[PDB]
Amino acid sequence: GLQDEVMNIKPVQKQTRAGQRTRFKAVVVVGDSNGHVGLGIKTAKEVAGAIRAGIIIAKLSVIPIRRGYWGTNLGQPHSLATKTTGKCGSVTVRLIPAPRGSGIVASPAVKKLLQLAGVEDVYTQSNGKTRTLENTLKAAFVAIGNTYGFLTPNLWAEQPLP
RNA sequence: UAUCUGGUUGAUCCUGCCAGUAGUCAUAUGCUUGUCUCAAAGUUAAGCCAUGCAUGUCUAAGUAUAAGCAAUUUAUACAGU
Repeated sequence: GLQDEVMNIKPVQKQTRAGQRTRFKAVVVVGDSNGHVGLGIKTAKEVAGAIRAGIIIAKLSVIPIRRGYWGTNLGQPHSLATKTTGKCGSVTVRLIPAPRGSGIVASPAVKKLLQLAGVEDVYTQSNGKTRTLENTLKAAFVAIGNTYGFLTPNLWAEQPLP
């Protein structure tokens, strides 16, 4: 089921005549919890506009992930596949699958990517600068997925000819 | 298996130093001061030290205080070898 969960805003000050106006740069993470996530950021005048702008554009940039059973475990049960590192600016996000019962251990940016992907038991690490709007979230989205980042290892054999 | 924030700007992103968040100490100081168990308690002048105490024990190593000889002390059923 599609869950919209809001991360944060910054109040973006623009200098204009007589005084400043505001604009809001909103971050909303979409996900299914079965095995899809969604990245969306856009701006607007008000907070009420910016949230809706981040909601809709996240449903374009939908990423499948290999988690869960189809029949047999084609995705890893309640965890990520392998480990993946990924840079995006002066920012790195690193990942590791955990055993079951651990729960979702992560930074508050990457946490709502993982739980809305359905990924329960993981440890998650960032290093360096953490710039939450842009860099860590972009880095985590290119690290977590199937189209980006992870491969399972079944699809690795399916793609060549046996 | 490792999550950073604030301060150089009109604003932004880097570089970079500083300040703060944590855990710890034979502890010390301000303040308040109600208990217990366990553990610890001169880091400075290996500086100068009063007084009392920290090193003794055996008579089971011997003559063997009879036979013979001064004085004093202790023990007993009687000898007290």
